[PDB]
Amino acid sequence: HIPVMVREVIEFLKPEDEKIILDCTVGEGGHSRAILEHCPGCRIIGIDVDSEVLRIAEEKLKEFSDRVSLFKVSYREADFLLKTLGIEKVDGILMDLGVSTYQLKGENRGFTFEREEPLDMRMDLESEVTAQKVLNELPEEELARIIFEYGEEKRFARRIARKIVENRPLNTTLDLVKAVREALPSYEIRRRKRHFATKTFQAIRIYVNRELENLKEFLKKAEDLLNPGGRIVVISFHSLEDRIVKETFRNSKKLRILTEKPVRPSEEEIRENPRARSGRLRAAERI
Ligand SMILES: C[S@@+](CC[C@H](N)C(=O)[O-])C[C@H]1O[C@@H](n2cnc3c(N)ncnc32)[C@H](O)[C@@H]1O
Repeated sequence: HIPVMVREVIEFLKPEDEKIILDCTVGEGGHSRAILEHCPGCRIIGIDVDSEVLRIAEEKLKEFSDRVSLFKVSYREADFLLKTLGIEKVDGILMDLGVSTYQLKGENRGFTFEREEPLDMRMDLESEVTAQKVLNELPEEELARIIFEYGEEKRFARRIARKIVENRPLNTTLDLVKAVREALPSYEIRRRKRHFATKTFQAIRIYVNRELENLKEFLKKAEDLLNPGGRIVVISFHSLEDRIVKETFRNSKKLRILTEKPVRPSEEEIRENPRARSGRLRAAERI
C-alpha cells in the first residue's frame, strides 16, 4: 500500500520538533513512516484493530522502533490507551478511513468483489459479526436501510436487498456480486463509473465494522486530546463520512477549521496511489 496524499497530510499535521502524533488508523504504517522520516524528533502512537496489518507495520517501521509504538485498540479507546502510557494530550491526530490495500488484496476476507473469497469483512478477526451472517440473517428491511444509508444506493437499495435475500444462503464474494447484478438493469451497470457492486460491498463492510458510529463518537471528543495548536487531519472516501467530518469540525467550539473545502488528490497523486481517488482530506486546529 502507498500512503494517500502524504504531502497534504504532512502539510496539515505539521510534524516537527518533538511533537507526539496519534495515528488512529496506522494500517501498514505508510503515513507513520513518512512522518518519522520527515521529523526526527517526533513520537508516534499508532493503533489499529487489525492485528495482521499491525504485524506489517511493525516490520516496515523497524528502523524507527525507538520512536513509534503500536497497539491493537479501536481509536474509540485512544484516550485511555494514551493515559496508560502516561500521555494526556497529543500534538497531532491522523485518521485515514477505509480499507488498506493489503486488507483488500491479501487477507482473503472478502473486502473485494474482484475474486472469490469468503464473506468475512471483519477488520478485527476477533469480532463476532461477519458479512456472511449479516447477509444471510438480517431482516430484509434492515439490509435495505444499510445499503441505502451506508452504500448510498439512493434508488436501488430495496431491490438489492431483495436480491440478496433471494440469493440466500450467500457464501462468497461472487454470490454477493451475483445478487447486486440481478438487482441492477444492464443500462444502469454500464452507466456507472465504478464497478456496480462497489457501494453494496461498502455498505456491508461499514455495518460489520461499525465504521460510521465509531467515527462520529470519536470525532465528538477528539478535540479534548489535542494540545493548544494541535492538528487533526482526516481523510475520508465516503460522502457520508466526509459530511460527518465536515460537520463535526464546524460544530466544534474548540476547533478552528483549516480546510473549508475538502483537499482532493492531484491527478498525479491518483497515479501514485489509485486509492487516493474518492479521497477527501479535512484538517482542523485546536484553539
Ligand atoms: C485506509 S487503512 C490505513 C492505511 C495507513 N494510513 C497506511 O498508510 O498504511 C484504514 C485502517 O483503519 C483501521 N481501522 C478501522 N476501524 C478502526 C478503529 N475503530 N480503530 C482503529 N483502527 C481502525 C483498519 O483496520 C485499517 O487498517
